[PDB]
Amino acid sequence: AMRQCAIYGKGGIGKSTTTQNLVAALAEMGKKVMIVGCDPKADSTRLILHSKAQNTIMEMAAEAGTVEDLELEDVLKAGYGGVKCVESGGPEPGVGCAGRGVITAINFLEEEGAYEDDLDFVFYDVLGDVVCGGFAMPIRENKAQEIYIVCSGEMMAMYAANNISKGIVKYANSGSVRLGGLICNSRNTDREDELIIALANKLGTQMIHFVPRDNVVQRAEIRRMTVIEYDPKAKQADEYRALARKVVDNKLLVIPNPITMDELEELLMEFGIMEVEDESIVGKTAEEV
Amino acid sequence: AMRQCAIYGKGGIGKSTTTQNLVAALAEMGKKVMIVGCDPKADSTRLILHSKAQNTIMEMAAEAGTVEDLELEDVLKAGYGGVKCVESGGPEPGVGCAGRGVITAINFLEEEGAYEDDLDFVFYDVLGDVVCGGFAMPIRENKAQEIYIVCSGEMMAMYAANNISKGIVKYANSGSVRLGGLICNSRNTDREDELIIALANKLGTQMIHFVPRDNVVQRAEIRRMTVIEYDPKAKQADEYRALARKVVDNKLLVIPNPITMDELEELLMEFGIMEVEDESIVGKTA
Ligand code: SF4
Repeated sequence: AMRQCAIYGKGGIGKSTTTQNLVAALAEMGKKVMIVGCDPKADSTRLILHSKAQNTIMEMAAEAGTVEDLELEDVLKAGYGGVKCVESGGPEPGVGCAGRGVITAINFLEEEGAYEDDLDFVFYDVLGDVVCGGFAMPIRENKAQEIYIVCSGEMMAMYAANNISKGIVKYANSGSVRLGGLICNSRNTDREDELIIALANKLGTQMIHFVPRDNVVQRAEIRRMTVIEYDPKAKQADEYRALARKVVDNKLLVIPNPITMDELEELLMEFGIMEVEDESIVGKTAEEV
Repeated sequence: AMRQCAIYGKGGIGKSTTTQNLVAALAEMGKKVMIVGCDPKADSTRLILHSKAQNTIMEMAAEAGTVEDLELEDVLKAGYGGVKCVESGGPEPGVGCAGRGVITAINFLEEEGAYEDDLDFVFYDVLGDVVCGGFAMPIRENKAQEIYIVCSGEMMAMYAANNISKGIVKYANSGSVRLGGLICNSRNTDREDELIIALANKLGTQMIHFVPRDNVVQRAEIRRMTVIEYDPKAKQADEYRALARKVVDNKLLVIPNPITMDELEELLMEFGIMEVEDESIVGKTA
């Protein structure tokens, strides 16, 4: 039926551009999609709308002052490929939980049954810098069944992926939340792909795709658009089509096996990212040794 | 008497390293300091203690049933310069507020009288990727009055400073929590110091110090130590000493003026970070 997915990832590594280019490729495939951005900043839909920034629910839930009031023309703007783009926004720093913007928006959308109105895929675009009750909501309430984690060969990105996995673990029984795989957004780090493949193996999942750096992304980004609509004949455009088809045809939805800090640091060390500590010189000043 | 401070800032920009290096310089300087780490990850004290990972109040609380049994000598360890250290810890990922461990830590350190046993400064090392719940707690409950924000010449690091600054405004009349300045953790970017001086001035504050990048930092860190303890003669040791002195003499404690995204983007464009929006080029790439 309609598939509900979520792309989780640490911020600062192009996750949203990947989510958006991913959904664009899906749209070109003739798939009906909707993006629910769950990022406070709200950049999960600009590339699809060619906008500077989309209006969030929170912002215009402070205009009419009451949670439910905004047919979808002011709140749910459809853009490229028929992809419906929505933004949750977040509350003011210090005003209740920041996941209030998320928890709000779904109910509101389930109230307009936007989920039932001709849809094949829904992708919540969520940040994983903090995996707390607020941001794990889509998972917790069983709102997102297929999770895909965007990460890079870096400590925090991999730490964030492990924590998202822990949160998937926690709810794998109460509902049907499952990890579809890891998406590595290359940051031009050596053995990055092999590091993520390794992490995929350890977590007991798969690195469903390696997204390369290709300046046509930054190029199309400036255009406030995806690499797909920009130049569908770009070599990078094919990487999204590939990822997209693996997502569509993904049978592998697992319950992850998180690793310990040692295992992670272990991984990071054998791939040349983290320095191996020399036990002897620990706590010795530069003059002593 | 004791000054309760907190270093706020987004993750991944070298904040905990800057905090421990500043605290070591303070201790080298003769000051009696306590660091209360508040990052669920718990990495705010290892350089002071030359440790693998300090056991967090949360990990322990989960052991002897609850936080009532916990002993203070098991929670608070002292290291270089006599600096005392504690790690709040945090709940398991996805279960409740990620930053709640602070409430548990503060309440315990309170009952145990930790704050009256010879302390000149307390520094909560708090994350600021989001400013809500347990993260905003030291501000909300008036637990730290002097806030210093670590940031760099990057969009997200700047955005977090602004939201943290927003959090301070919100609790203005709530207590005496004020912003004491921005600390720039250089990322070896062009005109980075200028960029932060620009934002601090826009905020109604000061860039209290620009921390340069320097390999001596990693050389000290690989040994689980601060630059002050590892190489006191280093140029970088003086930088942390300068910061320490200015923080100690700081008198500028204000209620910040949160800028807008457009202003943010203005500083970034203006300083060689973001590019000016071309326009014929938008909407219909080719
Ligand atoms: S649960 Fe998360 S979103 Fe909510 S207040 Fe806590 S840290 Fe913030």
